[PDB]
Amino acid sequence: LRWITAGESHGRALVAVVEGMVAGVHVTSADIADQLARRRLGYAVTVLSGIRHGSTLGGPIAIEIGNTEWPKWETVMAADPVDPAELADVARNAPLTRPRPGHADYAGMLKYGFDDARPVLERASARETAARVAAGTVARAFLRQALGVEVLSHVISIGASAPYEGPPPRAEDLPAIDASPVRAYDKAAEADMIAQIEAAKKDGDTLGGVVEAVALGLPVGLGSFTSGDHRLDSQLAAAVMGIQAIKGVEIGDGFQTARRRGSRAHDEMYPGPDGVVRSTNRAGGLEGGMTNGQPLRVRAAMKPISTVPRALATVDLATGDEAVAIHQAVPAAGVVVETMVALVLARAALEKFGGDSLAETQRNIAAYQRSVADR
Amino acid sequence: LRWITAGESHGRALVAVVEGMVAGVHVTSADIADQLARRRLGYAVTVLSGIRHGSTLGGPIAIEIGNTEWPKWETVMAADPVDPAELADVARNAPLTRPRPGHADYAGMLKYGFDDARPVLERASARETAARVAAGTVARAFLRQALGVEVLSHVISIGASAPYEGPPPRAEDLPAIDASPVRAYDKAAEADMIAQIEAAKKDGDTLGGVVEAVALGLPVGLGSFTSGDHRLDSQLAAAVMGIQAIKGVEIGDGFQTARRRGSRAHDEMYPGPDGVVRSTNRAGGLEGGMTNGQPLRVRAAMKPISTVPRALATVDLATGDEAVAIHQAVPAAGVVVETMVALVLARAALEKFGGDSLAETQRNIAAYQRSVADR
Amino acid sequence: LRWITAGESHGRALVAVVEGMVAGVHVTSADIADQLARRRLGYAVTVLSGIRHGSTLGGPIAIEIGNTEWPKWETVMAADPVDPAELADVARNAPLTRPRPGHADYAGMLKYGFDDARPVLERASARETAARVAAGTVARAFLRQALGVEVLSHVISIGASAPYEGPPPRAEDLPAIDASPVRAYDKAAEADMIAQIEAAKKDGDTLGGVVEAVALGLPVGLGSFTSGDHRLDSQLAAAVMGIQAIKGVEIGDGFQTARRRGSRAHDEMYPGPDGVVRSTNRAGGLEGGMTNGQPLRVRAAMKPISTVPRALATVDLATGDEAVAIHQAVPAAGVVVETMVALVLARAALEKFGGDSLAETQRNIAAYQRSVADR
Amino acid sequence: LRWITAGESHGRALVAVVEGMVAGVHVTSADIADQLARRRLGYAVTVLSGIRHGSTLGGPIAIEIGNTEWPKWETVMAADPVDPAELADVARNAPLTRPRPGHADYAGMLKYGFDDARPVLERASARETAARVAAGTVARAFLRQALGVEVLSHVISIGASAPYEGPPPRAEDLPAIDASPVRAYDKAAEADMIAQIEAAKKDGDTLGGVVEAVALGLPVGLGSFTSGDHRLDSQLAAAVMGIQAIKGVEIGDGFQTARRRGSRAHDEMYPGPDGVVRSTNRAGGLEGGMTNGQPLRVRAAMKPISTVPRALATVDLATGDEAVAIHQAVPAAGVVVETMVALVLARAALEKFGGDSLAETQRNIAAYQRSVADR
Repeated sequence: LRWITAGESHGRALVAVVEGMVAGVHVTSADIADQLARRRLGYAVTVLSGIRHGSTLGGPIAIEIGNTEWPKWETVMAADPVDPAELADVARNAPLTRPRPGHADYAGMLKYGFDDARPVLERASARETAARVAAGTVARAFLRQALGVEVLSHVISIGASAPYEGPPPRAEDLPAIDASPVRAYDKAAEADMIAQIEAAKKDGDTLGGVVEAVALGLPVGLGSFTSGDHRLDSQLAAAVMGIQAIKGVEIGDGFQTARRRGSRAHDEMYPGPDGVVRSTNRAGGLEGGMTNGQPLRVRAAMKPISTVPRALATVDLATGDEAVAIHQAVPAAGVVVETMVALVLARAALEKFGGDSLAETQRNIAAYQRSVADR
Repeated sequence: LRWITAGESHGRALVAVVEGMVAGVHVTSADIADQLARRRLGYAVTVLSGIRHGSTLGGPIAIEIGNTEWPKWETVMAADPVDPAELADVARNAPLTRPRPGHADYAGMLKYGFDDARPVLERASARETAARVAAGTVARAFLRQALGVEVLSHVISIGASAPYEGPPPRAEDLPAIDASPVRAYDKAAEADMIAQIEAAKKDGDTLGGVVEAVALGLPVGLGSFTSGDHRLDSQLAAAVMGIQAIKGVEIGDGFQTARRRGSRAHDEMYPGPDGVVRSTNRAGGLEGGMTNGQPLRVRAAMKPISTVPRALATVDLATGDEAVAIHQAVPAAGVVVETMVALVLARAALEKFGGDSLAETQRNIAAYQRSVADR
Repeated sequence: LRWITAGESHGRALVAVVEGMVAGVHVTSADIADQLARRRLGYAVTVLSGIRHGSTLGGPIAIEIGNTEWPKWETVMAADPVDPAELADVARNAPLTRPRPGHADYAGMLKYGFDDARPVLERASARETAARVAAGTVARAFLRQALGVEVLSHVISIGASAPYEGPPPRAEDLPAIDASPVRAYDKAAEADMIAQIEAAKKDGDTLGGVVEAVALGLPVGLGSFTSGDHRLDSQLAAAVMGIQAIKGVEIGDGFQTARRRGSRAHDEMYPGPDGVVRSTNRAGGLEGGMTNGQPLRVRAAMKPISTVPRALATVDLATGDEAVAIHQAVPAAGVVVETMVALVLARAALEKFGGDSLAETQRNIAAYQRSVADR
Repeated sequence: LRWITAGESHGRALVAVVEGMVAGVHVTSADIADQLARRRLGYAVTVLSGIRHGSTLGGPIAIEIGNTEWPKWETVMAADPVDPAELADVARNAPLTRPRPGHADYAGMLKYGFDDARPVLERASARETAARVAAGTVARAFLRQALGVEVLSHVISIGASAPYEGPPPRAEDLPAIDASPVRAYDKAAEADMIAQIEAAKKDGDTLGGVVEAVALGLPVGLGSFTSGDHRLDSQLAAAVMGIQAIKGVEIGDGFQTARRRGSRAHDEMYPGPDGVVRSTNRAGGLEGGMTNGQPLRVRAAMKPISTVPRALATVDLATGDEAVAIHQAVPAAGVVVETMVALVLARAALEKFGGDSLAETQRNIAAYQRSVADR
């Protein structure tokens, strides 16, 4: 499994391409739209290729997401050349030479030899995550139909709220979570987070937060211990840290595990009727690079990403003079993290179970499951 | 740049291979040995290929690290078949059927259809990190000679100690850090950590901790904002999360950034004589996926990895009965994290500056630096 | 540099994506259209992302090519589900169960568990090569602007014609070649090929042939001898053999080299004013995996790809009974081979010279060239 | 599946590493030695990791091949620095500044900024193919045990001999082939080739030739039609063209197919008791990028690789003056081609059938085979 996104924030459209998905997975334009809608939660889809009659074909799946604001940008972001005199009269084509702290602006301009930040922010912008969730929808359809696996998210903290550290939600809690204005699972934590936002809004300030993706129903043995790169945690870490504004990733109890003693840090195993059973999940469902059957828990730390008006000092690269950054989402981050987790899980599953069609993959899964049971 | 490790913990030797390194980098067997020694800090090298007269050749560099304990294992871990009757009399060839919680044992056995955990732990074991640091030594020689970049580490916390949150060390502080029994930079933090260890030792328990790699002297613009996978933070996250026992990774102030307001979360920029200058480094030297010139800071959370005697319940997979796990390092984790950081930085540098020889790469670096200055 | 194509032959559109191209390369929708036109030689483009005002941005370039016949196929090749009763009345949705010999039909159906060949031929079809040449246009713009490199093709033989073995064309011969109905460089060879086609047409039969891509102006040292995969010939071979209907690839004099004696097989070197000079090019501009500065010559053998009416016996997979294959281009193959060659050359150039913008890459090229001259 | 080779021709040893091979494949140091012996046909192995008691472990397999001539080279090819005064007295450390035509010498020196060709030829040398066949032995053990697939080779032509175009050999013909001084299958062709060699030897000249690898017993559907890179022919082409001295690759009847009419170019299908049956194999067992069940045939054109004494003019790069190249194998090429074919087939099989152990892979294979039969 591979995935690619393309598109500028104010270009004509975004494109998501996924290659390597088995034929026979049921996914539709509506499913993609539903997931794009979930991305819009918190306080135009065209399938071009790879799917026929709601079922994947096995070839590359290309998904286009149109930008509604395109008529406003079709000259400033035109693909082809445009008379530079006609363009000099266009206010919105003014160059951006004041990099926002915390953004790709400054490093991107220097890296690519740009003197206008526009090409950098157009591509760096988190609007790109919409293309990711289009791709992620294919992965999650596969995960559900092949493995009975569900993926979801909930917000652990926003701003200075007290982190919810109770049990993670199951799939049936998703409607309640999605109806929450902060996509919180816990009512007390919800109230605390809403309060933090209210105070930040009034102060005209911005907040980041912590988000936890949960994947349920995974078989034992996805990922591997054979090298650093094959470890599922390594894979998960790359996929979620690569999301815009993410500054930290944890598996399970993460950094808090590093503060516990070995006697209380791990998940002990006990005899059960249908295999080994654990009573805690501090590992977050990954041990030694592989899924252990427990719920997968991955946490992502998002920094405040909205630029706070007239608060951040910067430099005008055109002049060398002082300036202030001019401005241009935790629950939605949760949704994007779901997507990223889904993509990697799906890739890991195809790696272990192979197959070119869903039925074949399903056969291999069943047979692996039977063999584990016959142990 | 690519790197591969091979070797079982009790096999004849470990092998590290790095491919894609430019010719003309000065690295020697002694340098590799020095770095392997640093890995042994905390409370036989043969270069087979790719280096000639202390200078890289451009082809694959293969580095062998011999296992001193091999004569004890040369039958149990023999490559070739061995009479199963002769082997049944060998005590140390007894099968391991009681997976340690927190380790690859259980998931690995199920994944590969093993009924003895030996093949799993032999490869999963953190002894493998010795092969990594062999490979890492080539990367850091390159980083130093091509970019004047230095990489180091210090321990932030061990067990329940109070995290050192003062300034990171510079390269000249490395001797003092390496002489510390806990590789601490800060004396007060050092004392606190030693205390935590002393109490854990007496209790017969084990500790994890937090470690911070620091890379200094990086040019602006390594990594990219163009997609998730090209983000340097994504790359860093994969490389360090893939290290044994690591459950969390942060860039800069990490999870704490997610608890701050946007007005206080970022690093403001100011005019300077030789380019833009910042007064804080909350970003940890990465913004929007790229190096900004500030010190690179990456943090890794290590779980306690030593199995605590007769404390952890498990299952005997042979019988289905209850059992207890039988047993088989924070400052050293710091050293391994250095290695991983070095490897990715080196890869990112070769990606941007290209070249087949060090001189060529150095030319390209100089010219990129000149162009940035002429802005 | 990476490239991806997506699209079914009768889907709404094709998509080409190229990732890793430096910013600042001048390419336009018109240039892509021109190259798509050349593909149509022999006896609707929308740039969605990655290019602004005729200049590459550095991010992923997505190029859409619309299918004009889409209204006819928008139900049979609909992405979303369609009432199976409404579909059963549609003649053109009849299933294809008689695999054509020489095509992906049979193996594809078995591989993916299809009982209709439609999903296989839709993706396998050489219509996909249109997406390739869209991507190839970006590479060749880069090659021209960064390296002064030109890529072209001419046909060596069609059917049983006598292979033209005279000198390859230069770039100024391209108009004459493109005006030839068989894209021949040599007039005598041209007449012979036209004759072979005329006789085949009259016999109601089909022809394959041999095609030679030529790349001019390459620097010494693209590709490498360090391993099999880094050899440029290896790379070239993969890219052109992967083209539909190609059964053979040669570099330079290819299979004929294997029939010569060592004394007459190679290209001897002689002193020249601006470096070493050769008087023959039997190697086809590659030696030991790298460009030697001579014209690059790559040859591809295309099998007859059009199914000959009622001539080819096959099986009806639905019944197990005998059947005949029902039917569903050498100069155009030449054009596609150009594309493939361009893509790999561009990737190899970016590998050696690095850079994130064209100017930077150009600096590195100049400096490498100066260093070679100062030898 | 991935493979890496490392080693210089006169270094201490060669290393082959293969990663991604399933656990439970029976391969031994003896098997590797046997295959290294076959490579030595025509007119010290240590397994360091990844194999235990003659059975693969699932981790990276590292195989060391010692160089017997090492004591002669241990100063000239020393890894570590050596007094340059002590080295200046060593005759065999004299620099090589006269590139051989047809070799990596000239392009390699320029590419890496070397003024001595020694580092180039040490790595470029076909001695490296010994590391490949070590790796190839693991793949072929897997192919045999998982799929009942056998791989072999025979020589089609050497020098100006008349190409043997009769039927390819089966596995039982391998002893007779390996006993032939030119590894010919056909007695008449054998005599012709021996004659060509005799005449070349007497003339003090060198020969290249054509070689054909044959793989038998493949399932339908390895490789794919979904994109250029997934085509098995593309993969095969890269792997064999990347072999030293190979200038051409064909699948099946290759370039001759391009000279036939469509009515006679392909392999017609007929009804059979256990699936579809063909009476010709012009395709060489690949159609539309995938295996069709027929014998896989791949042909490689090897140029004469031995430098003919005082016959080839070149330049002394030290002076700019004329010079002559000073000197430093078709049946063995056949053996190496076998290896390369085996590696890719094995990778393609693991891609389709997945699995982490041989038993699991075998289950998936059986079930795929059953499903095809139940069609």
